[PDB]
Amino acid sequence: SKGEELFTGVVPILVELDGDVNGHKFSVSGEGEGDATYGKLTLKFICTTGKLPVPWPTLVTTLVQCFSRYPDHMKQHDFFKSAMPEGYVQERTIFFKDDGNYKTRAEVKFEGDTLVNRIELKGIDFKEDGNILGHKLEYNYNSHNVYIMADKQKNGIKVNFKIRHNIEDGSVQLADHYQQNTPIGDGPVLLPDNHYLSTQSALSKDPNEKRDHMVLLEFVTAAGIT
Amino acid sequence: SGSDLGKKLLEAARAGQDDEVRILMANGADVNALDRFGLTPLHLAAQRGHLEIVEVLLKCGADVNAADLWGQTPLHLAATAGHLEIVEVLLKYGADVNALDLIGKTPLHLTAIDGHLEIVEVLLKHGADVNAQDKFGKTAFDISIDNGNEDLAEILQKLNLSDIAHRIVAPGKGILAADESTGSIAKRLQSIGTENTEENRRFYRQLLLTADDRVNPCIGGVILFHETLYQKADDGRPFPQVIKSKGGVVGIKVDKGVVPLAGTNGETTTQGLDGLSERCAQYKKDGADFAKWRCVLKIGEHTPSALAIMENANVLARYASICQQNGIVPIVEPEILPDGDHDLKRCQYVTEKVLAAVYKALSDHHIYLEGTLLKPNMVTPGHACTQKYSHEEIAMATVTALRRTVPPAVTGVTFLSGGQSEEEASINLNAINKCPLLKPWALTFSYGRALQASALKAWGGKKENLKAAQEEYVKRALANSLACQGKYTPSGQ
Repeated sequence: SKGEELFTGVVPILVELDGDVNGHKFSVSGEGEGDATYGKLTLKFICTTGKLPVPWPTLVTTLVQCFSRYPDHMKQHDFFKSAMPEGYVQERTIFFKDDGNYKTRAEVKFEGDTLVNRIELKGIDFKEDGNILGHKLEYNYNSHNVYIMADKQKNGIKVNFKIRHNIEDGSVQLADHYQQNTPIGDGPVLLPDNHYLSTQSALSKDPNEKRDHMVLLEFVTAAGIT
Repeated sequence: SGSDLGKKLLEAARAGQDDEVRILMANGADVNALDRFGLTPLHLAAQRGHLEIVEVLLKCGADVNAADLWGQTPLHLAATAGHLEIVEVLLKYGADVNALDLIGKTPLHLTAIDGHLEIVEVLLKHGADVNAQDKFGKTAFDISIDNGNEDLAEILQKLNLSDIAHRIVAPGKGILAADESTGSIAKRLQSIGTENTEENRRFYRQLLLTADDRVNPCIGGVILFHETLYQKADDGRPFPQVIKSKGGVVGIKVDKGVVPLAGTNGETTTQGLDGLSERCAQYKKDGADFAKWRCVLKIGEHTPSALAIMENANVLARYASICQQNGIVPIVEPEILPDGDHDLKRCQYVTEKVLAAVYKALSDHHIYLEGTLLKPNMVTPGHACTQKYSHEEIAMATVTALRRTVPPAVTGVTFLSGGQSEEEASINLNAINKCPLLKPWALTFSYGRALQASALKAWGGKKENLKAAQEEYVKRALANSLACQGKYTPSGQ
């Protein structure tokens, strides 16, 4: 593809998040770098508000997800690098068991040389003593599989994947995701088949910072056709 | 112009301005600049690929093991984009080879995921961790297979499977054979005065393992059973977690019974071919690095002929084609039962015919000879023979019969007891190492009866005789450890 040649080297990534749940206004502004040749993600999320009500491990698979390492025999089944540098509207609606639901809307596009993306996180109807809001989960994120399907109705890709989170009691929490990527431009857009990738994230802290943050280190590596 | 010396230094090291780094370092700028991310200029000088910039920062006082917020040392970025001349410079000033980031992956794993060829051989020369794990439990072998590498999925495994053999047949250690199944331990535990229960079979194996600490450098490998690995000790620690903690390798018996042939005269085979690909993926995670493939061979009027040799030539090669793709070291044991009556001129003739077809099929099924072990039987006459021989004539024909078929690529060659006496098996072993012949391989002991004969008669079947049964095992462990080196003098034994 013509858009895959623009991801050669180090490209700066700008994270611009602004959500509002239960009347609590919060904004997350982070920055870092990326690599699409070998699949390396290096970001540093900085909470500009302070005390974030929603947990951190539940907001990992949000932005980026475009610097993946695709094999030599899977270059024709790409969608994140096909709408470049036009961009695509990434809309998701994360569900849960018996709690609430999320509603994000990302616009992964370039403005010259730095990847700028804005997400308007919405969603109401939550609890005050469950996993969300109340600090009950731990600070760890294991590996998960992301299955990518296909769609030929509204010209897009319907990504469906189910992950899980940990706590401090012994239960198992299951979540549902319904990602719908819609391109912006009307140029050459490829149509991938069905394949799954990998996710090797890593969360830590930083003694040289007083405010809340999240040191994320994710390693994305593609596999094959399921 | 001269303000912010740390911000302007990272800009020249990122793009590759060689005419701007020397000017900043000649005035009075900090070589270890720490901005909002704590990224030292050494990372940008090795990630993009500029060897000239690295040679200047190292001659001033830059930290080679400077960890940032993600714990990524500059050694990781030096071997990421695909550069060889940069990694060879950082390894000369004393760098952290076992660097661990947030997950805990050594720089050796990054050379296999990307696609490095000559860079992998550089990290294995100074000394890197072979069995390096992390939070996910993946080493440098279960990752390169899913990627699709040819010079990394077959060459890197040749070093991991061969390094374990050096800690088994080492001059001083040995192999403890103890894989008595349910159809073999009941015979020895019948004429003594005991029975065959689950408690008797479990307590008997704990006496030879959990004992005195003077048997650690003398025992390198312990052969167990599939049921033994699923049992724990009385202290609270599993069996594999005790052998590897003192300096030993845990084994497991994988071969089953025997199957008689058709139209022969007592020729049998070894069962254990089906389901091999499903058992190697589980025994490796438990702590088993080898096994024990025992066969049944006898010498009669016409056995073996032109059928038992060809049949066993393919079974011994097919087993080594699956265990090497997981992490199990195959051990070929061409045991020949000295049945009937024969002299040294006849027993040696049969040995040269069976061993000639062993390594013949190994060169076809792609078998790494420098990472396998062989357990051949001694050249001893039959029990019905009337002509006696000394200890020097037996060891003379034993070494000669092995140098004709066994290639020098074998790490170590072991032996068996031959069903003889306990003391006789230790005297004939010392005469083999004292033979005036150049032996390229190593020799050690690997008995399966003489190493535990004294610990069975004096044990009885009670609980107060635990200190009396472990005392006889110390004398047998030190006697066999000296016969493999050439300094064994039989005093009062």
